[PDB]
Amino acid sequence: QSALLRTGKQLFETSCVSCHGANLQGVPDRGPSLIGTGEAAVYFQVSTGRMPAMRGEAQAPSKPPHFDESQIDALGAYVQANGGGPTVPRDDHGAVAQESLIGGDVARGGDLFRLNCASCHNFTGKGGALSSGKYAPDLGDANPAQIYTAMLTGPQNMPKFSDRQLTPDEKRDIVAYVRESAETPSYGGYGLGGFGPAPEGMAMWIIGMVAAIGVAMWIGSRA
Amino acid sequence: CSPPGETASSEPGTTPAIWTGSPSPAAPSGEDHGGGHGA
Amino acid sequence: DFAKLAAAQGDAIDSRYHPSAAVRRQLNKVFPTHWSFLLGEIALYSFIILLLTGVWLTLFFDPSMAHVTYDGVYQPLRGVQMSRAYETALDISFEVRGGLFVRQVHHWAALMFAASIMVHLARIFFTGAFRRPREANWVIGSLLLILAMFEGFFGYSLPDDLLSGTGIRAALSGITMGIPVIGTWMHWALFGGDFPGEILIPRLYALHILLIPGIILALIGAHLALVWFQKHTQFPGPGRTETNVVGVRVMPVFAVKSGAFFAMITGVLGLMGGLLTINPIWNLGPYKPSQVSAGSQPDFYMMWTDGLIRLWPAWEFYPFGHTIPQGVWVAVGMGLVFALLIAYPFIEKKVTGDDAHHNLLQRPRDVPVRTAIGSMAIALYLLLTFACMNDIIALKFHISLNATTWIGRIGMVVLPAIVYFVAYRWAISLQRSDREVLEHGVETGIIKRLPHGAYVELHQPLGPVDEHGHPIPLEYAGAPLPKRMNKLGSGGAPGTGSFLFPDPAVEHEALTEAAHASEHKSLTALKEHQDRIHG
Amino acid sequence: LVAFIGGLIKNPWKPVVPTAEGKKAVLWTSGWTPRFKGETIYLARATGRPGES
Ligand SMILES: CC(C)=CCC/C(C)=C/CC/C(C)=C\CC/C(C)=C/CC/C(C)=C/CC/C(C)=C/CC/C(C)=C\CC/C(C)=C/CC/C(C)=C/CC1=C(C)C(=O)c2ccccc2C1=O
Ligand SMILES: CCCCCCCCCCCCCCCC(=O)O[C@H](COC(=O)CCCCCCC[C@@H](C)CCCCCCCCC)COP(=O)(O)O[C@H]1[C@H](O)[C@H](O)[C@H](O)[C@@H](O)[C@@H]1O
Ligand SMILES: CCCCCCCCCCCCCCCC(=O)O[C@H](COC(=O)CCCCCCC[C@@H](C)CCCCCCCCC)COP(=O)(O)O[C@H]1[C@H](O)[C@H](O)[C@H](O)[C@@H](O)[C@@H]1O
Ligand SMILES: CCCCCCCCCCCCCCCC(=O)O[C@H](COC(=O)CCCCCCC[C@@H](C)CCCCCCCCC)COP(=O)(O)O[C@H]1[C@H](O)[C@H](O)[C@H](O)[C@@H](O)[C@@H]1O
Ligand code: HEM
Repeated sequence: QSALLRTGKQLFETSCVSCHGANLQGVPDRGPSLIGTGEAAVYFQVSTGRMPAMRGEAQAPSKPPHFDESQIDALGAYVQANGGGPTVPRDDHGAVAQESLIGGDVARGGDLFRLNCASCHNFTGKGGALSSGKYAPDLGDANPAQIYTAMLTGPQNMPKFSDRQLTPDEKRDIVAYVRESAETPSYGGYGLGGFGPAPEGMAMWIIGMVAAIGVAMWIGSRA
Repeated sequence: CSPPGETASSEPGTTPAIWTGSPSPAAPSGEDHGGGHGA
Repeated sequence: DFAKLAAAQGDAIDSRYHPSAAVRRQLNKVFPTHWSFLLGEIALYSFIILLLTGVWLTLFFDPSMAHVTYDGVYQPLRGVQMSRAYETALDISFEVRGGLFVRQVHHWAALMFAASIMVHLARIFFTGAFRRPREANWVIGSLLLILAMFEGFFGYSLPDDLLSGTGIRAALSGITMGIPVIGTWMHWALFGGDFPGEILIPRLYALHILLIPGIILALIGAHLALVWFQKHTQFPGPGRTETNVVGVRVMPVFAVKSGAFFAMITGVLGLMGGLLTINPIWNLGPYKPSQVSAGSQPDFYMMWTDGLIRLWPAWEFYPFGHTIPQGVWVAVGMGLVFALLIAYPFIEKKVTGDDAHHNLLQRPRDVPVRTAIGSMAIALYLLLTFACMNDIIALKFHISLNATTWIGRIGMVVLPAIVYFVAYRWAISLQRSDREVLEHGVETGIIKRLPHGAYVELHQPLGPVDEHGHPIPLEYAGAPLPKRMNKLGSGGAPGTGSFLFPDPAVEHEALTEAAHASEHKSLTALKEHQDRIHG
Repeated sequence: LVAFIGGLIKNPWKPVVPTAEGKKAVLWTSGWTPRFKGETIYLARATGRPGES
């Protein structure tokens, strides 16, 4: 719909053209180019909230979303009409598909998440550190369509795991893993983060060892 | 110390010529004759 | 038939053997009741847990590297190639009834073990429990710490979950190859092949059930024998001279509180083995050498090691056709610190001149440079650890990762100097804070002077007083002097009744008069013993 | 003592793996090395499928 493209243009003019130049270009050393990134890229970068941003820093972090689903389709179709690239997967309603993306396998998703990317984040999808200030974020507060469009067009410092690098079966399979690894409870106690031994150490000292020394000073006297 | 085998930018390489891969003398313990049958 | 049979079996035991001499020598042995003298017992009392869980973990764990598809119950690992160590560790986690709990309380007992060893080393360091008579006890305890650290590292690497498989790749195979002359040789002797050499995990299982815990049990046996026969040390106090141990005897009191403290250490380990996840190897993967985490951090008692890898600033050497890599340095460095941690009592026996048989402890404020060298070592450990979770610190506490490893890389050079300055002068000011509680009294609320306007703090003296506003100033004796009249007998008589309802007043009078007379009898007997020592 | 240790001491520089030059040791040899001459060593990904291709 052309009125939807116009709505995307009206939201485009009054949020970003200080850093995208209003011809969908890149304002040099203030905000990069934007054509070719596409509706999938704009869905992940505004549906998470990140790109209607406020400073150019180590990496632009997560935030509350600056537009809603009635307007992300407008903004992403506007950037795809000006440019053109990956598109967000949509179900039989025309809306953004978020539940039909969980694939039928998890163990293949476990091995593929673990090989291809869990170097950067974590095993269950907690965050991980990156080089100069930038960091991987947690995958717990991640809409499955945002996970698919996160790996589909890689925003900041992550490789864009393309439609041909990972097949959509594999990408549905990875988002089946992470929406049932950051959602399944920690089997057998409190989950001290997701990454193991450093929270287990710090919760050995102040929970276990401080209680042990407190028992040891209640039992023995002092002199 | 810095390792000795680094840091030499010549003209940045010819593009690698298409891999005309040689056949395999790992399989070669076998000679394909006319065939095997009864007759 | 309950006391008569006890007498009959006791006369039978005294008939067969002749034990009662060398039993009365045992259950009249006195251990002092200072609280810190229980700390090393935690390192004992969790270690027995490490057997009582660990034996249970031996008869379900199958070490191998034969690559099996899972085909079990855990759904995110099905049809995936895994070593059979990881497969039967998954079977300990999910098949057997109460299996995840026993392996978790086993890992938490390992953490309380290798942490209480460090707490107890802090005790016997800063209290000075390592000079002349007990320096071999320090040496075998230090070796026991080394074996604890290496054996726990063999422990959580024993399933090859890849969070610890990359720990074997970093520590046990990058540093082992990175040793100059005989490095590759001891690597290929330790593994029998490449890094996933098929006889690594069973060799760690062999070293980790018996071969290192046999040496650990032998050193704990000889260690508690050195603590037992050679008498325990004590802080100096009222009736505490150099050649006696005051405290409670073994049989009525110390056995009860020692067994109860074993039970409460087991209670803390059980509560935190149930309520807190540890090493979730199903969330982790099977070790495949092409996939990592982001954390990739070891267990905390060894986080000072590869944190020292994370902070040593990439200094490699290249001799004539060879290579010394970075990993030589920490292979020197772990060989450095241990050679300072084993051989410390001989070091300060050379430096100070302590050629005397010391049995009384020294309070850690009374020895400021040794407490300050110790706090250098404590804060250097805390730095090398707190820049080994470098990754997840820079993750959560939003810092540049390069910035926090530079913070560590400068911190290991300047923060021991800062903490040496603060520790030395803080020990001296803790001395001066309880060397003015003798020249003055103990501080309380303020009275004004009557005819003029003054404000005196109304000090309460500890020793004999003179005829005027100052007492006879006592001498120091290595004791913790009380700095609150609170901790003296002041206002310490609440209602004895209940938490809700009072007891009748004659019962309150009887209880507080009897408890006051018993405390008076305690200090009277201890004071007359102190006068019997000198008089 | 050498009967204890002699079962452990392997030579890392015994030529084990077949290579295009001949038999090289294991540290100078990944699986990226050619076995006889220029052979097609495909840079294949690992689609993490349980077993089939
Ligand atoms: C006592 C001292 C070590 C002197 C020894 C002599 C010295 C000269 C030998 C050379 C050592 C020097 C050269 C290098 C340092 C390397 C270091 C010592 C490695 C050896 C291992 C071992 C001996 C470490 C030291 C002992 C250890 C730090 C004592 C614990 C600290 C104190 C005194 C115990 C009470 C603390 C208890 C009440 C809990 C309080 C809570 C605080 C926040 C715990 C701090 C803390 C710790 C300590 C962690 O290990 C940790 C690990 C992972 C996550 C978090 C934490 C964490 O928060
Ligand atoms: C009594 C009867 C017996 C009942 C059993 C009791 C034992 C507890 C286990 C029972 C199941 C509960 C575990 C839940 C399952 C679980 O794992 O717990 C998560 C961890 O989350 C959090 O931290 C938030 C929790 C905050 C609560 C307070 C924190 C605990 C403190 C006290 C721990 C102390 C540690 C030492 C401090 C160090 C001192 C420093 C000076 C919380 O899950 P959730 O909040 O919903 O979502 C996750 C996202 O947190 C997560 O970022 C996301 O990534 C996903 O994981 C998502 O699932
Ligand atoms: C429990 C409380 C603990 C409190 C500790 C508080 C910490 C003290 C002060 C720390 C100051 C940190 C300033 C760091 C700010 C920063 O980011 O600088 C970076 C690197 O700086 C640095 O780390 C140097 C600073 C080092 C600090 C000195 C250490 C002091 C010791 C004493 C503190 C240790 C405390 C440890 C506590 C452990 C417990 C002990 C009991 C530059 O690298 P980077 O950002 O990655 O690269 C750049 C591109 O990003 C950028 O675009 C481009 O423009 C270029 O600039 C490029 O280079
Ligand atoms: C704990 C005490 C530590 C004392 C260490 C010093 C004592 C060394 C005594 C050993 C002397 C040599 C014993 C016989 C060995 C020999 O003949 O040496 C041949 C070629 O080496 C050589 O000349 C070089 C010999 C120089 C020794 C270098 C290694 C020294 C130390 C530092 C290595 C660490 C070992 C202990 C740590 C490991 C910890 C384990 C928990 C191997 O050619 P290879 O072709 O691989 O033959 C294989 C059969 O050996 C092999 O058993 C058989 O398994 C087959 O694999 C076969 O291939
Ligand atoms: C000396 C003190 C010991 C320490 C510090 C220690 C430490 C550890 C640690 C940290 C683990 C990993 C647990 C996990 O995360 O799953 C482990 C596993 C294991 N422990 Fe020990 N251990 C000790 C003694 C023992 C003993 C004496 C035995 C047996 C008699 C034993 C049997 C086992 C077995 C079979 C495993 C592997 C099974 C598994 O990890 O699931 N351990 N140990």
